[PDB]
Amino acid sequence: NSVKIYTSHHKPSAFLNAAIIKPLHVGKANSCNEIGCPGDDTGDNISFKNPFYCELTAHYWVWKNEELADYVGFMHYRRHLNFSEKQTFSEDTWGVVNHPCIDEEYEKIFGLNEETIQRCVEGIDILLPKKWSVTAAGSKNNYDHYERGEYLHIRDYQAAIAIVEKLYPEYSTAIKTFNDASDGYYTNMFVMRKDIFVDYSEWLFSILDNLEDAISMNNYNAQEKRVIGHIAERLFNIYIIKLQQDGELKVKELQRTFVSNETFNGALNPVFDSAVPVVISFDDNYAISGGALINSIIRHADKNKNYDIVVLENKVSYLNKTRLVNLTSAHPNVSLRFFDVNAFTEIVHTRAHFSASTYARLFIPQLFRRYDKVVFIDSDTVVKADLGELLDVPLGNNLVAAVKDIVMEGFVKFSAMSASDDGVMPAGEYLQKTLNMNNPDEYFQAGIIVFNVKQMVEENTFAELMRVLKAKKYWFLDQDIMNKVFYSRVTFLPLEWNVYHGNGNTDDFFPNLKFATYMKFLAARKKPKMIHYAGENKPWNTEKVDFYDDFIENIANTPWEMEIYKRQMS
Amino acid sequence: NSVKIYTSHHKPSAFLNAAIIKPLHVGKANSCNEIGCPGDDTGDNISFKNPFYCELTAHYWVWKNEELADYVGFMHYRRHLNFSEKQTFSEDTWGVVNHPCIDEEYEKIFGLNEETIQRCVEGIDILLPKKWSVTAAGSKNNYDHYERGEYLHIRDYQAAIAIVEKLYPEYSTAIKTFNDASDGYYTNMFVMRKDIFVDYSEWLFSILDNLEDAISMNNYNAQEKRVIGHIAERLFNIYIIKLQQDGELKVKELQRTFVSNETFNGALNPVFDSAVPVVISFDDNYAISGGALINSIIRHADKNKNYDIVVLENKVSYLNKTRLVNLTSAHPNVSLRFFDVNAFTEIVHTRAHFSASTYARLFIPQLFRRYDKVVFIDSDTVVKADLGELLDVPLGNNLVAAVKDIVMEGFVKFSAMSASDDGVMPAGEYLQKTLNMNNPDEYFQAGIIVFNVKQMVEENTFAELMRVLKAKKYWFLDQDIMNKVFYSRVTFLPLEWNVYHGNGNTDDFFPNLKFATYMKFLAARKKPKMIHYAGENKPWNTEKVDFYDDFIENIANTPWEMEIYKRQMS
Amino acid sequence: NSVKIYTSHHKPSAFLNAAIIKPLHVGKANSCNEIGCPGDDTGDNISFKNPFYCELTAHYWVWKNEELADYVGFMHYRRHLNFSEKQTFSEDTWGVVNHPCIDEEYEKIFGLNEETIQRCVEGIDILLPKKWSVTAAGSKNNYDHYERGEYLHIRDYQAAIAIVEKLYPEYSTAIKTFNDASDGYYTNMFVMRKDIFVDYSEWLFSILDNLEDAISMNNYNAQEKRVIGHIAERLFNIYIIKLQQDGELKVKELQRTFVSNETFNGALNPVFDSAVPVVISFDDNYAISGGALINSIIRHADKNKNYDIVVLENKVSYLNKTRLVNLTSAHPNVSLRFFDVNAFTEIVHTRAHFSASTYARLFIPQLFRRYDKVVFIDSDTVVKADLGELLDVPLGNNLVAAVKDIVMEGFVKFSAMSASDDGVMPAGEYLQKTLNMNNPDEYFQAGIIVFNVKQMVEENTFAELMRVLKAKKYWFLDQDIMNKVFYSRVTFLPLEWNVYHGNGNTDDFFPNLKFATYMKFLAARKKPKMIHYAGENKPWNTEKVDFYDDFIENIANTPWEMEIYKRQMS
Ligand SMILES: [Mg+2]
Ligand SMILES: [Mg+2]
Ligand SMILES: [Mg+2]
Ligand SMILES: [Mg+2]
Repeated sequence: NSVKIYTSHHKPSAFLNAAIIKPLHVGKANSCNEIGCPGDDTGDNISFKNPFYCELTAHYWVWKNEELADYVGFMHYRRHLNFSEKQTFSEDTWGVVNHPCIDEEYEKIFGLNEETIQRCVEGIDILLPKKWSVTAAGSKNNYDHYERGEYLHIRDYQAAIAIVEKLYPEYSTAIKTFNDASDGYYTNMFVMRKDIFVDYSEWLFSILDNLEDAISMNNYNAQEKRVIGHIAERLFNIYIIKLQQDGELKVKELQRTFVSNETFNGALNPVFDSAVPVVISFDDNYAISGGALINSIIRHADKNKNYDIVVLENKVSYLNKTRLVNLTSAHPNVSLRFFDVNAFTEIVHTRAHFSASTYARLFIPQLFRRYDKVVFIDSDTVVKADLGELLDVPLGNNLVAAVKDIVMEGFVKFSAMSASDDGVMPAGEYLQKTLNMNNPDEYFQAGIIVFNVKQMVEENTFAELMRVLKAKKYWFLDQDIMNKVFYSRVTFLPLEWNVYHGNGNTDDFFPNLKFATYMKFLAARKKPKMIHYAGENKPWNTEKVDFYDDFIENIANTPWEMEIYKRQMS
Repeated sequence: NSVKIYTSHHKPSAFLNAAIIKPLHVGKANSCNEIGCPGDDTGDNISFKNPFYCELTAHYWVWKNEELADYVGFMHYRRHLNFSEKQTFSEDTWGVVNHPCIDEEYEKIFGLNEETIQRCVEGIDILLPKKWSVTAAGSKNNYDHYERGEYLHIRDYQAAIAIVEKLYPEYSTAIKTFNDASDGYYTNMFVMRKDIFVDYSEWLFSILDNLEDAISMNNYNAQEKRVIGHIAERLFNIYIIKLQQDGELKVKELQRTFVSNETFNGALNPVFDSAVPVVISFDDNYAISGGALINSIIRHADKNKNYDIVVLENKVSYLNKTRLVNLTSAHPNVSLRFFDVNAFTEIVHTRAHFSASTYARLFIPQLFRRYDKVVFIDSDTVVKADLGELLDVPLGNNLVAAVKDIVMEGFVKFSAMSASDDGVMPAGEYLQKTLNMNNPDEYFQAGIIVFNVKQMVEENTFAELMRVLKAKKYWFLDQDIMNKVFYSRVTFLPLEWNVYHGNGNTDDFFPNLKFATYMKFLAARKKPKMIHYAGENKPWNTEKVDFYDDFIENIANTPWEMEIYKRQMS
Repeated sequence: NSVKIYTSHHKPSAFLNAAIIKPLHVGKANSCNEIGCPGDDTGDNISFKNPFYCELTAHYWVWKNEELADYVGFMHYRRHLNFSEKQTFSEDTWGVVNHPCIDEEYEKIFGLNEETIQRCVEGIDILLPKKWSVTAAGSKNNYDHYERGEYLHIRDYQAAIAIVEKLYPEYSTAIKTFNDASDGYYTNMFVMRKDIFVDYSEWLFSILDNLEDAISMNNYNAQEKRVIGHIAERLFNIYIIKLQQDGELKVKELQRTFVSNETFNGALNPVFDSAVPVVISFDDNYAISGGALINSIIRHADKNKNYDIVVLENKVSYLNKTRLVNLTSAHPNVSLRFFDVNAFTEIVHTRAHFSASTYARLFIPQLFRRYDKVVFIDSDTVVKADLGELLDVPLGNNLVAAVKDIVMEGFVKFSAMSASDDGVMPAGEYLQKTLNMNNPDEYFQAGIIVFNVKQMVEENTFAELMRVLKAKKYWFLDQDIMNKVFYSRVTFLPLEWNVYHGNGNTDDFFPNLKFATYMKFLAARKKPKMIHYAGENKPWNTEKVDFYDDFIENIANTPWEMEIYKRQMS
């Protein structure tokens, strides 16, 4: 006895833990993002039709590409079926059983595990939710319910009915029965036997193929455009009624569940067996900076290495996401994927308000927990060397590798006033008291960090990062949080890997540091391995900036090239 | 007995049918165009001096590079010699025999064939036109005729006379005879014996070489600049008179002909043994679009294939033609040639007025009749794939391969009013009645067409295209003409080969088509093989356009790159 | 007995002739220029610290990288030590012996040769200048002299004293002796024994290493920034006093010299064993033109050849010099070096005023006297071919190879009025009388010249060029000087190697030349090997210029690309 049930996701959303539930990113052919599960857009598929077919694209993809278990099923991502013996849970106005979020109790009480689902499907042909009555909604019957639909047009359903009549004359009585009935299964959520699934699939999609030739939309909006999926809900009933009229059919109606709070529990998988994982975070307004950075990474990439680039994007435009991927198209050793950074607000929480993008670095050990090591780099940078050699630096059981922050070194030396929830104090005292660093001199800059993810997973560093995030607001936000949590667990990278470009004036601050540090800064400027445009004067704005040619070099011959001229003509 | 006579052409112009007449494109080194015959600019040549030497560049090229027949001759492209027995044809005020155009009767009555020319040259040393008298023009003698010339300066002829005297003292009496005579052969049109041709060539060009050192032009205009050719007309007489004074010389004076109506009957020959012939048509204002297209063709070209690109140009600037060829300079497998599209107005005519560029596609089976198959593509496109795979599509005896026009599909479905000489009617009725298409749904788009030229040659499809062009004016011009003539002889290419970019709004028209067609349009947009910027909003104008990066990608790093910025700053 | 003494140079400056004196370009890591000697920036070095360590960078470099002779010494570039027996030369207010310039008498009287220096160091441990008294300057002792220093801060010297005390407790009495003394060796100029040099080096730089950690500058200016070098002058005395207190030490105090007139006598050495030496000259305002030229040279370079490019720069910006070198970074067969052209004013002089850049070509046989042949090219050019084939042209004992000047050919033919110190006369008479050219037609253009340097060295052509430069001012400056001196010693290059772009109007002047010359000009324009943008309308200014695309082609995808748009938007 084998069961495989598929859940349809369109954004980062919690996954069920049972191995028999397979999540699918439906409509992935139209998405530039990853959500942590395979898409419906591999092999023989109709993923691009998801705006119109809805979850039928998952149905189609499983039908054409999956090795079918003895039972094949489909559920929504926040709406599932109750497979447990207790079918007496409190239901509401719509007949659904509500549960706050997807947790271990949710999967236990609703029987969302292999053992409970297997006993529920024992000698049953089809499992599905309870019928819903159209007479309460004011409709006379199921046919009239389609016609009165706010976003429905009966001519589309009439066209589908004629096709069933022509292609399958033996269904005419089943069509009449459903259309004149006052109830039915208004759902695409079911579990049915392998042989019934194949027969229904061949039957349903033969009708839908002809339906595409028989109807034409008339300025349909997003809801009306789902006409195909809406029609398939009626065909589902016509098909079942025909099976019941022919002979036996054992149907088990189950309760429906609803999850009121969306969460995210997934993770990104590596795309190569061995690669240099590079993590960048920016919104649409910094997409130009991210393009130059990614182009700089490609230009200094080792031909014999692979590069797994993941952008934690905050509403980057579809155009910019397309342009960014197009930078990697000619390079099979360079992958670029996008993840909605805003999923981090609902992973383990601080119920105060905070920006997922502002604190994105804190979530690297969780999202990338399947990686051994990962290199984060600020988006306002360009590299002058292979980022892969950062992966070769021996880390031991240190949590991170990073560059010592010489700007903070100046803040401590010159008694710059800090600002946080603990008041206002010199930066040196702030580092010792608030950040609990016995040596404030070990403060590292967060513009480039090699995460020892494997060690963070063993120590559950992520839970500590969240705890520190909850406790108070810090002067330099996640940079302060990571300096506190990673203290005495930091490998120090040479200054060549994080060279400040100096803003408009580089001679005002750095020459007044410790002489040895100033010498290290002067030597690093002469052969940088990464240039950090940290500050107010960005190269995509003024041109009158140190290392400005290094930025232009990587933005020339990209779609952002002509943007820089207008964006610079103040 | 062998005869080879060469005709000098500088633009598309009719060729004589006899195999012994060899057409030459004189001054081809200064031209960017092909006219359908070899140039005077291969091997040892002086083609660039054609503005000054005139037809002497053809003389020089034959002298240095051709295997000389027993008789070598030269004629103009619309002025020839009468080799027939009848030398009594009606002549006019200037002593020329006029004939409307070059046809089969013209070549028959004036003996322009191998048999008649061979009997005319039997025991003759030199054949040439009748002498012309300078006394009727008001001149005292041949010397005075040069001095009184409107665009002549006697100091140039005096310089040439001194050179003949110094280099060839034995010519002094022949110089005096001609200069004091009142008549002579004012022509460069002759047929002479192989040995006389070589001797005259060595003699004439030895003088002209020294003449270049002895004269200097003084702000000469185009007519004055022909001083070398004008002087050679006098030297021709001095040379002949010397031969007659030394001993025997048998001269046969023939009548001159003139062709009052210029036509074109040539064809372009393949430049590779096997290649992908690509035909594009545009004027100078669309040269930027053509550059992006040609660059896109190069960028997606197969290294193991050859590409024979021919641009039917309508007064494209010399600068733009140079820039376009320079796109192919680094690619020995890509050829680019230009042909004046305006020659199509005088090929088989509709004596109404029409634009050669507007109807250029109709003339492809005639100009390219020596090709088996040819791919036409609109100039407002860019390709995303190798155009060579269009040549691999099985055509059978179909006349063309093209993409079904989904815009016309919408016009028929939505009863768009047509406009032609047959009035105003719905597009569906217009397609059935005016275009005689039993199924209006097979209407194909003309933005990319694989011509089965070999089949069109066998069926003489070109004559039918011209007949249909004469009959009436059509709603979509040559697209309608080709849909009518090619009906039921069309292989349908997948929509990926002609993807509309959608202008500024792509959601207004296409979603209201047949649902199956809209799905095909959505799938084709996701991986286009050719992008068609058909419509009002062109990417070289607004930037705010779908597939705009695909156009910029191919115009970047070309001489038109900075043009796009000023042309877009409205 | 072995002696090696090093002199510190920071700009083009005269070198001592004795083989035992080794010149060093100190701080070369911060310079983009060559001055004719090795730098302090190879191997283990601190060259970038030269703004702070001063000549200690030469000391450090010799210590870490040189095979030390029995005696190691250091002198300034215009201040040396008197090694001769006579130590009684007239000294001035500061105790230095002045000499006008570095000549053979200077090296003789002050014993700056191997023989005199060897006898001076016979049984001596350390040689150095006379002590200087701080009491005359108003100081109480050597400690107080540091504190009262205008650009000195005693806290820095106090920090160095504490380090000597901690690291070397045995020096406390030597520290007290020097600090309380009223005199000492305020110098970094010395010669000492090999073993004393190593011990002092390990001692001095161990202190300076710790000093970098113990001090921090406070908005120091250029003079204050030399704190390290200033402190080392005191440590030098502390170290010597300790050696004298421990036991024996034989010290020989020598007189100091000063050279009041700076000269230059060096030469550039080849960087490859075999290469194409290319010499260009421009200031910062023509750096854009030089970038396009150098890029054109790279684009047409033979992969199997090396290219030794030297720019005689006249205050080209640091940014532009960096951008120019960056053009060669991806090309290991192309070297780019810079030399300050202004050193030519002090090589052999005309004590009138003249511009080193205006007459830079005249100095090629002197600066490049170690090359066999050298190709000069104007900066307002782009090449269309490998410059290396100019080196293959047989020169014999001719002094130069160049292109005949057809513009001067027109000036002579049209009696253009010359202008020089000899008055105003037709150009033909000027060429014969002032330039002493029996045939004015052999006048060559100076925009591209192959110098036969080896022949010029044998004939001392440079001395003649200088003599002619002194005598009078010429119409076309160094072009006239070189035409006079190189007359009848010129190999004539084909016109394809120096094609005028024609300014805005090319049809006004050239068609009126000798006809043969005009034909040569028309043929050269059709396939140029070098395009000369000589004149008023430069391609980086107007766009409306012949061969404009040839210039843009080489400036596109460089940092000057966006400069051209603003510089052209008038
Ligand atoms: Mg940053
Ligand atoms: Mg570019
Ligand atoms: Mg078009
Ligand atoms: Mg010049």
